[PDB]
Amino acid sequence: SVPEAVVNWLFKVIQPIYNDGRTTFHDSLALLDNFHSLRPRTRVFTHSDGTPQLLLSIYGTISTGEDGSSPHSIPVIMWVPSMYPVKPPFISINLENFDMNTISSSLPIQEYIDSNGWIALPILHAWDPAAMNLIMVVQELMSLLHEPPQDQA
Ligand SMILES: [Cl-]
Ligand SMILES: [Zn+2]
Ligand SMILES: [Zn+2]
Ligand SMILES: [Zn+2]
Ligand SMILES: [Zn+2]
Ligand SMILES: [Zn+2]
Ligand SMILES: [Zn+2]
Ligand SMILES: [Zn+2]
Ligand SMILES: [Zn+2]
Ligand SMILES: [Zn+2]
Repeated sequence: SVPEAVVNWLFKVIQPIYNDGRTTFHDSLALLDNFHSLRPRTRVFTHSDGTPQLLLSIYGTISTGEDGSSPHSIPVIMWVPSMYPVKPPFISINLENFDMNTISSSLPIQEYIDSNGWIALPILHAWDPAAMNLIMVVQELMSLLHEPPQDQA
């Protein structure tokens, strides 16, 4: 389980920041419970126009579906916007820790990444606030570390 001290800190830090604190709290905790390789922190986000904003961020690694001598995970940083779930999370690669020399360019990461390190996902282009959550975003991210199955005829 998520440690008690972290649960209570999460509730406290969310209240003053989030338009929908109940949803942000629940969904953040569900993400942490389902992905033990992720953990929370608060950080000042710098918006494009310069505006700073204190936000909850969830960071760690997600699975490549490989192990042994193969790369096992990719480091990521998610930011939960203050209007969540009306606005979806921002997702980035942790660039400083990205294993450029081992992770295969065969992973379609380059398809989805911008020059600033942000990841676009199809779920973000079909975002449905009432019916989606943070877990779904991470599950999709995991699926997009792989090229689709092809027509084999
Ligand atoms: Cl790889
Ligand atoms: Zn408690
Ligand atoms: Zn809500
Ligand atoms: Zn729940
Ligand atoms: Zn749980
Ligand atoms: Zn294996
Ligand atoms: Zn690989
Ligand atoms: Zn591709
Ligand atoms: Zn694959
Ligand atoms: Zn065909």
